[PDB]
Amino acid sequence: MVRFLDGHTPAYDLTYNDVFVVPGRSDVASRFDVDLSTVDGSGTTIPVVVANMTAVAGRRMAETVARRGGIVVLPQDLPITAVSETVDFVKSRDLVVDTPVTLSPEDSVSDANALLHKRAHGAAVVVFEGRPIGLVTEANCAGVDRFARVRDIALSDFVTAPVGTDPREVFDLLEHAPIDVAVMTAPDGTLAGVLTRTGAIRAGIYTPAVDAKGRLRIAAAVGINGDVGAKAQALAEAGADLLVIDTAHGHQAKMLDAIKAVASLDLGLPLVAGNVVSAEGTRDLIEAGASIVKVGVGPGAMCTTRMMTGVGRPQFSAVVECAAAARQLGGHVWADGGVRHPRDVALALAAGASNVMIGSWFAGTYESPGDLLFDRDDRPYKESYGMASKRAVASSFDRARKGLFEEGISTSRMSLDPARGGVEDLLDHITSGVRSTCTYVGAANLPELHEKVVLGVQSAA
Amino acid sequence: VRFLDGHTPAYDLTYNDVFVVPGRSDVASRFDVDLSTVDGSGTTIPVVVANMTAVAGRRMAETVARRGGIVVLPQDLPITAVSETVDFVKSRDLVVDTPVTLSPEDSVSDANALLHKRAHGAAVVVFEGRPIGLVTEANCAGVDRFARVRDIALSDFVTAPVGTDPREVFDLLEHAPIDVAVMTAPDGTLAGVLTRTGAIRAGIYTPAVDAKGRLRIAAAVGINGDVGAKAQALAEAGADLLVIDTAHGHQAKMLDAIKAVASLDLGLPLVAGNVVSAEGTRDLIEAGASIVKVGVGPGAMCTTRMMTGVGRPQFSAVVECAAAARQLGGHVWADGGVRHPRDVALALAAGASNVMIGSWFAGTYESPGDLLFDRDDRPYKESYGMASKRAVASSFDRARKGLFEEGISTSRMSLDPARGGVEDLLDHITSGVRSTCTYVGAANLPELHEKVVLGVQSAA
Amino acid sequence: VRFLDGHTPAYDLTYNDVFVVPGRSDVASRFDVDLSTVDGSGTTIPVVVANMTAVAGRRMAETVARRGGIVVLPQDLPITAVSETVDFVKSRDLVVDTPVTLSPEDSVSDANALLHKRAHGAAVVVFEGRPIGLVTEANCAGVDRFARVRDIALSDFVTAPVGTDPREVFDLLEHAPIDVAVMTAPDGTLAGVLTRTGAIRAGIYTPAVDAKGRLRIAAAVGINGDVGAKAQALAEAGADLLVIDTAHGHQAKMLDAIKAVASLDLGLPLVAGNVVSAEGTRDLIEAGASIVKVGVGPGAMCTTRMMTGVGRPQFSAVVECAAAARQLGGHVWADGGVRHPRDVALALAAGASNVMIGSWFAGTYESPGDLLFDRDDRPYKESYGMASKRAVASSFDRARKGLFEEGISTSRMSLDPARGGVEDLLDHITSGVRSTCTYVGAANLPELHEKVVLGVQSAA
Ligand SMILES: Nc1ncnc2c1ncn2[C@@H]1O[C@H](COP(=O)(O)OP(=O)(O)OP(=O)(O)O)[C@@H](O)[C@H]1O
Ligand SMILES: Nc1ncnc2c1ncn2[C@@H]1O[C@H](COP(=O)(O)OP(=O)(O)OP(=O)(O)O)[C@@H](O)[C@H]1O
Ligand SMILES: Nc1ncnc2c1ncn2[C@@H]1O[C@H](COP(=O)(O)OP(=O)(O)OP(=O)(O)O)[C@@H](O)[C@H]1O
Ligand SMILES: O=c1[nH]cnc2c1ncn2[C@@H]1O[C@H](COP(=O)(O)O)[C@@H](O)[C@H]1O
Ligand SMILES: O=c1[nH]cnc2c1ncn2[C@@H]1O[C@H](COP(=O)(O)O)[C@@H](O)[C@H]1O
Ligand SMILES: O=c1[nH]cnc2c1ncn2[C@@H]1O[C@H](COP(=O)(O)O)[C@@H](O)[C@H]1O
Repeated sequence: MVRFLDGHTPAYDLTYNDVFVVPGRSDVASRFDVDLSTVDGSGTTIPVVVANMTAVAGRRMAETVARRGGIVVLPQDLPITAVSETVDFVKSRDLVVDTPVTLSPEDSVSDANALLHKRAHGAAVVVFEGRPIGLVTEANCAGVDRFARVRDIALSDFVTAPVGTDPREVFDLLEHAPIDVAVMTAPDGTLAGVLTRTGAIRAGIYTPAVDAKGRLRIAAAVGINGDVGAKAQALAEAGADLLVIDTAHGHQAKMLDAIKAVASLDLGLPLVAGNVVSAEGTRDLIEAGASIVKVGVGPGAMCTTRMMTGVGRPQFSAVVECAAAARQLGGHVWADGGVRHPRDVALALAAGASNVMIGSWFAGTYESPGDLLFDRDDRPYKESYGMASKRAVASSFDRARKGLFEEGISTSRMSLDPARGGVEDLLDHITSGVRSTCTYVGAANLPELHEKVVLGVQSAA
Repeated sequence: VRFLDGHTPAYDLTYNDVFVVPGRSDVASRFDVDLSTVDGSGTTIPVVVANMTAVAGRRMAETVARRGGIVVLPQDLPITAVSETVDFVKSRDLVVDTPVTLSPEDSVSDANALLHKRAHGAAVVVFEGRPIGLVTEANCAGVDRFARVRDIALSDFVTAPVGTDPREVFDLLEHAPIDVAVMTAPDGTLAGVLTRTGAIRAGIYTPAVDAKGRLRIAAAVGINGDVGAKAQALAEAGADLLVIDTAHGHQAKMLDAIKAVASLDLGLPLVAGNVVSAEGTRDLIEAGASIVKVGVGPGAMCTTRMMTGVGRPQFSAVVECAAAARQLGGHVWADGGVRHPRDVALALAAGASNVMIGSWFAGTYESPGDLLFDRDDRPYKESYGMASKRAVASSFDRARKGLFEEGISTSRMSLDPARGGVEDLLDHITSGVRSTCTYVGAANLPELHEKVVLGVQSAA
Repeated sequence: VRFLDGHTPAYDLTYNDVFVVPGRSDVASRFDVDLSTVDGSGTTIPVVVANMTAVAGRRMAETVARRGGIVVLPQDLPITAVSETVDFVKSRDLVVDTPVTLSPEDSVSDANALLHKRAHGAAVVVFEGRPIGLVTEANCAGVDRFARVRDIALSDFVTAPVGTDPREVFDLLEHAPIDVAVMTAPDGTLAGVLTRTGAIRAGIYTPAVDAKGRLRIAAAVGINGDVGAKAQALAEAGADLLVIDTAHGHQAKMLDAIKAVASLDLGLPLVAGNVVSAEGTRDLIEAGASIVKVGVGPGAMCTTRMMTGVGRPQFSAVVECAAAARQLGGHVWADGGVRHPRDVALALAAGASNVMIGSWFAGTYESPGDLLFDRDDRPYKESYGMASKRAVASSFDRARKGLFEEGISTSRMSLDPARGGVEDLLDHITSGVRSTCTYVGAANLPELHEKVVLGVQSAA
């Protein structure tokens, strides 16, 4: 339960910008003595959930984040065949070794240059008949005819190791390698994946989020139109480890009905529903059958929902109120929206959320589905965009009529960090910060963070 | 500390949030104010230079101590470098400054680069330890940059025996083309320089000195490793004050470190930090600190706050911690976020006994970094943080732990084209604080904290 | 030279006015061309570095001579520095290069600055003459700039004994993370470094060497004072070639100086300049010069032309003077305005035996000036003129003569973010000139001038 400094009782509600954490007496010396695992049934080992947005939640993101202990929620209305293919891909991945970009010897240098940035490894693996035969780097593509063949620029010499080799050993094998990529082989010699020095280190820091079969975790979202029960059962059968019942205004009869319909199917999976920003909405969603309530409605005062409707709530106050209500009912809260810095993750957790959902921030990474773009200053970025009517309740004349008022798709430019270009660099950034918040507070884990935290309010100074 | 009636905000206060209400005053002159501190640091003005490699070099330590401040050498400075730095500072004259020196065989290019390590506007050419000429920036212009210093140096300059009264040196320089007097030892060797402004400052600032009359200096130590052994070595090297420094001072490892150092009975004032709470202040004092350094993420948009959400608005932090320390007979240093003389005055009004300044003083001639110039040819220097040297701590194992460590962030600190030296900043700071006391009716720093009335203002 | 029929313009020609027409060629490969010169300079490529303090330092002299050029030390360099420079250059290895070296106790800040004095991308850390590590620019990033080199140096690096076949060293570096081989003397002390590109260049460029197999170097003298005594001392210090240099070469004081030096019978090639006319070329050769340096105000907008109206378009100047020198068995150096490989090729087509290059080579790592960065953070260095060191020459009287002296003009020469080393410029120049020869059908430089057909183009 949060405590505020004496007298810090503002006549207004609080954003992540309004509050600070006061250090407390601590005997948690090292960041690594903190346990970042969550307690809400999601199965995450770090408190990061990737938002059910097409701009962010693709198969590369789902593999990469779950390996480091987060979970990705697939966007609602992804066709069920594509759900199954995505789940099968993620759940066939190695828990340590990553999936590289692969090239044919007959690919063009131009196509190789474009594909390289789909992963953060800095190299693609040339394969012939399933066997790795070389590496292609960005440097190998410079100053050559963009329609030359990959065969003519690929490097035949690279570090290789059998899949299952200790990450400690792979790390040392790469110490004096020119290219910081080890090509991992299956017993027959075919490609099993890659491991970089930083990937080797991360294996010893992050615990993979895994299902009961030991395969990487993945979640899936459903909107509240149509046959919500049938959609949810299909997602469960496709292999989702967690269902998110998602709508813009969660505190409404159609959402309550949808939760009861999914809960009555007894699918055996944690059920998230949202979004609300009130204790009353939180209670009603839990009593309908959800165990996790997703919290966040127009948290940004200048963002589209607030400027169209006036409707929203400052997110820190929303999470504090909803998490306390959920805690009294045996449930949990996900803080959804507005996260742009590790501070926001730490404050949402201090406020009592069990997990933090991140959307547009993660669009600005190699692993998000969108294409890598470059602005006027040649700086890298990717476009985030909203789910719009896929989060809303719903003749050719009649089609245009209902379509006239629906929300447009807003687009934002999310710059890639030249130093944190991969999502795993953001995860290092986020969890380094949260681990530090825990040491300042005196907390050895996330329950203790929320139990011990002291907060204050600051002015616009 | 007294606020205007009703000024009880539902939030904590930064330096930007508050103002001092003038009071009835009989303190007419700025110079009637006593700026000396009462915390055992020995400073005669309330300025301490932060233990940061970007700021706390030997030129800074000499220059600030002569004007009554003290410089804290950065933690993990190797002990031989500590001894060499202390021996340099403690061999400096109390009035006469150390100039840039040049060999006749140095190049004009090197002379030009070295001139800006001090604020004197002239380097002294020396031969066999004795002054033979002056080099100015104007002497370097329009000359082949690989010409020798001997071919641009001025052989005519004001000289006087070291020990000459600063008033008389001031007058000797009144009609000199170059505002630099070259001071000599009895054997003719260079003893230092004195400018007309340096001579005036000798009459305004009392040097901060040890019991032997030598310039004061302090040294910091982090809480990893053998803190007692490190502190004992710093004491034997001659530090006048020890600073036990860590990002999160309110933790067991810091309490243990204070007790270990205190048990060695080194005979020096012990500073420990950083905290921002009354409880943290009490705990550091009870472990053995006499002075508590206060400041944790005071800037809402700076790295610590944006990484962790952790911190506290610095005026409120200093108010609460100073009051806690004073009940126990201790003191607090206000550490962080100082950018204007107002911040120094407000820290003291809040009850701090001393104010620690870091990045602001990086933008001076005397800081250790190189003088740089931006797109508009304006001078600046980079300040950067101490990072993991303030944090608690196989090649795989090393890279594992190194992954999460705080990176070194850098900021550009512009030099004032009129306050380019740190002593100009000290003039600016102490002129302002003296005026704050005259407005409050205070004749010294205890009276400033006792008599001040403060108010809160809006974002207007 | 032959010009296309009717190409007889009513004006003189710059390097921008002319083009070379391809001829029937059986010179297939650029590597079949012999770029060695025939003027007694001993260069194996037609490049001479100008006698300018902005360019002609010891690192440049070593680096260019190893690739077959020669550097002319600036006039009025003190004879003790001449001797030190000559001794440095003539003790260099003909294949292995001199690296930047560092002490383990140097700062990261100093290491970063020194790295750019060579093009190797790495400095060698030395303790007691022995190499113990390599420092790269990447090693310096993200660490405290006052950390010690010891804490960032890489202890793993490729090493081979001096005398190892360059082709073997090239192979040894194929999978090395750092493209630098540390070459050792028999006792294991540092002898130098070799990179993969340095290994390749050893198979392309023949070092310019004296009869004892040591790298060649030249030295310049102005025409004031005791020219014969100065020339004698330069020869005694070991210069392989002397340059008698003045702004207006066609004058009595220059003729006297050439005769004075010629009469000493020093046994060295003797360059004198500068002139732009057939009459001046004949007079300098008759006075005793073997090589005439050609070039006076070749740029219509540069300082000499804008101050006096005096000069001559350089391509016409070279054509006229080279033809005149050939009638007397002499040679011509094309001095001034070279900015592209085209200019070198056109100078040689015009009949020059060698091409002297100044400010272009200031924008390299190996030039003596410091590496600078412009408003866009792009690397550059400043070239500047020798000014009154090329001119004929009470403190009142000194100021009277000084009032009219030429000021030093300064210009920014940007480094190529790739071709930052002077050897990269030599690759650019000699690749171009070799191509010119293949287009002309010439197997060597005399054939280039004998076979070339030129044309004139308009301003379009
Ligand atoms: N059939 C589909 N209908 C609608 N959206 C889809 C469909 N298939 C995939 N998507 C969406 O396209 C985006 C990219 O999905 P995914 O990463 O699975 O594609 P991919 O082509 O396999 O990826 P990659 O770019 O790595 O080749 C996601 O937003 C996903 O939800
Ligand atoms: N051996 C060392 N290891 C690490 N840091 C050092 C060492 N010696 C000095 N420093 C740091 O380098 C910076 C400059 O130190 P200092 O001014 O004493 O050096 P200096 O070279 O003698 O000075 P100057 O700038 O006048 O030439 C300071 O941050 C200091 O702490
Ligand atoms: N004593 C001197 N007087 C005048 N000019 C000099 C003197 N010594 C060197 N120079 C000039 O200084 C410049 C640099 O010379 P040189 O390269 O020999 O110096 P260095 O200090 O050994 O170089 P570096 O350390 O940068 O490699 C050249 O223009 C050279 O002519
Ligand atoms: O089109 C949209 N409009 C408004 N909110 C949206 C839209 N699409 C997604 N959202 C919400 O915004 C969250 C992501 O917020 P972000 O992390 O600040 O980008 C999602 O998890 C949804 O709750
Ligand atoms: O790397 C760092 N991160 C955060 N705080 C730092 C760092 N280095 C120094 N500090 C603190 O910042 C103070 C200086 O603050 P400044 O005067 O605002 O620059 C120091 O005295 C330390 O308390
Ligand atoms: O100060 C100067 N003014 C004019 N010409 C100069 C000066 N210094 C050197 N020079 C000449 O300019 C040549 C170099 O020309 P650059 O290669 O175009 O820079 C030298 O070799 C000299 O002939």
